Amino acid sequence: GVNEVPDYHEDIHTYLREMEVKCKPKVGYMKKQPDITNSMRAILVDWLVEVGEEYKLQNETLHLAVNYIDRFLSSMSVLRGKLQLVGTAAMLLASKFEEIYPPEVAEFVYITDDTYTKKQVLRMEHLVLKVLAFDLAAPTINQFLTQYFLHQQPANCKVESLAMFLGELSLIDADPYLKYLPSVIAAAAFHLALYTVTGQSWPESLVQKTGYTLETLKPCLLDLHQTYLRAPQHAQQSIREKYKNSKYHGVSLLNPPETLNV
Amino acid sequence: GPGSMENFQKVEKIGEGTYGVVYKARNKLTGEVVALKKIRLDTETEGVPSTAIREISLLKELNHPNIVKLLDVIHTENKLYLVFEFLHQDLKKFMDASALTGIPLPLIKSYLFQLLQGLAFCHSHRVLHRDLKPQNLLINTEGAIKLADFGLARAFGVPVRTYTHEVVTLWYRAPEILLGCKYYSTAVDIWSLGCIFAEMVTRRALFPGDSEIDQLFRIFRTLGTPDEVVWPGVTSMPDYKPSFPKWARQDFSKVVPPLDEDGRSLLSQMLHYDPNKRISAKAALAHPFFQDVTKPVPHL
Ligand SMILES: COc1cc(Br)ccc1CC(=O)O
Ligand SMILES: COc1cc(Br)ccc1CC(=O)O
Ligand SMILES: COc1cc(Br)ccc1CC(=O)O
Ligand SMILES: COc1cc(Br)ccc1CC(=O)O
Ligand SMILES: COc1cc(Br)ccc1CC(=O)O
Ligand SMILES: COc1cc(Br)ccc1CC(=O)O
Repeated sequence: GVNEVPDYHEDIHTYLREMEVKCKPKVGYMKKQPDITNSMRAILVDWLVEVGEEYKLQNETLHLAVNYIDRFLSSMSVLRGKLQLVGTAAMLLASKFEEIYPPEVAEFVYITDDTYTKKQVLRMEHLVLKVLAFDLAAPTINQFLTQYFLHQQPANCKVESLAMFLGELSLIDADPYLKYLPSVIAAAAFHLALYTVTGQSWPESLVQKTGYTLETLKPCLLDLHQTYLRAPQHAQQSIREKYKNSKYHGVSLLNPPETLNV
Repeated sequence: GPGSMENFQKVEKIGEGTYGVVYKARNKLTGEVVALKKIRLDTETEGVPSTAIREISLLKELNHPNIVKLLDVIHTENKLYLVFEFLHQDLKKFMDASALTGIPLPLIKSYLFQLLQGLAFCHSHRVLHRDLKPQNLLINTEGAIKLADFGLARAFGVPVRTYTHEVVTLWYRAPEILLGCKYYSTAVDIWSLGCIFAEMVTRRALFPGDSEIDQLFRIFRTLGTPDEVVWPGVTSMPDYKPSFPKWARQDFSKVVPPLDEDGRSLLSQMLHYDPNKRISAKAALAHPFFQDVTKPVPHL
């Protein structure tokens, strides 16, 4: 019914496909960043995962923030001592965009262990707004995922949570996910989740909507499968800890499949 | 932001929201007449307001002849300036200037057709307006009407998640919001446009409640108190009460007497209780009511 906007879902999907390309970060920004690394960004994003669970933020908010950070770092060189200030202003802006009840600025200053002042956060907020030119309505993995979920027959909450979990893992590692569009990571996450839980595959109905086949998804699928296998060992663990919660059907406890047959 | 305040000449105040004032201004170099919205910053000491972040982000992406145009944004540390295209009046002031004249049917039909165009464009770009009312609809001398005041708008996902409950001016608020439904969708903007449609014909608000329960009661007394048959799930809704008086649906020709059969058909479908059965802006564009539609200039 109307909550799935039958008369607009196609128009919206098409429009998001266009926008994700305009909201895409530069795949090779870390090499041009003298003083920060993929590893530091991993720490930042993992932290943001924890900030979101402490303030009970939407996942969409987390994804937006990451988008803002990646786009910011695509044009703005940042010292490692300031990476957290960027991330905090990002999370503030995403919250104001997406949350019914955003945390106050004070709450954002608090989560930084007084590393930064309120004045610094608000000034960075302005800076990030300038750099993004107020272009904040960015498509996320989640926005694609929730549409793909409508093609399950029947709906499975384990599939849905597991797909969300995998999509979130991908936020952590610029290499290799900065090279893939949200719509494609969502597609890979959805197939991997579906395959893991029910043994089924990316459905023809989603081939009809996306134009994506297992063939076009294969590169991202191979990456995401490795990420899933190696996730217990990864230096960053906040997403796994989060996805133990029954809110998310404890999906981080599911075993990855050993092979994909793809 | 090719904008810079120096090139604007103030003309007169034209409006004030919570987050500032609007002035008619004139671009000294091009001649263009604009509306400048000043957003005051840190007046809450919380940075750039969420309303402004949403209005700018969404209005930058929404380029439609029936959606107000954000021409530029001036970003100063202490002040944010939004540069809009200027329109001479809102629909509330025109309906009030049209007191004892009425609005001619071709003009009502033109305005409703354009409103639905602008709204469909919003919904196709995953934007809910969530404050359609005559005050927020701008008209020009060429016969255009445009959705304005995106201060409560929101980018939605598919399917929708739970969003803010305190949405839509009361007289224009859909029953599903009044009943505290977990989810609401594009249908809430159509409800608003339905109320507006009726109001263009009569020049009086269709459901002028003075409280949430009075708003519902007035709706129920016009359209009948909804049951499981007309609206499955209604009796389970958070703020549904079994004790609700059960009013009969009055024949729809009595709700807006001067309206013709096509108009009544269209109106009925905009004010359908069940949000799933309520017509979409996209489908409404094809309704027979509009068969003979044109775009005349306003009569005043
Ligand atoms: C490396 O420094 C940090 C990085 C992050 Br992310 C969080 C916290 C700290 C320590 C601090 O901010 O006191
Ligand atoms: C605050 O800066 C902007 C805001 C808007 Br809206 C558009 C463009 C800019 C500068 C830029 O394009 O970098
Ligand atoms: C593969 O082509 C499309 C499929 C859909 Br659905 C939307 C947009 C495009 C153009 C593109 O994203 O390349
Ligand atoms: C509200 O005032 C203005 C409006 C515009 Br447009 C430009 C400059 C001013 C300053 C003043 O003369 O007060
Ligand atoms: C209340 O003042 C203004 C309102 C608008 Br709209 C534009 C410019 C001004 C001058 C100022 O920034 O004071
Ligand atoms: C009173 O506000 C306006 C008046 C005119 Br004319 C154009 C734009 C606006 C801003 C808005 O639509 O929010």
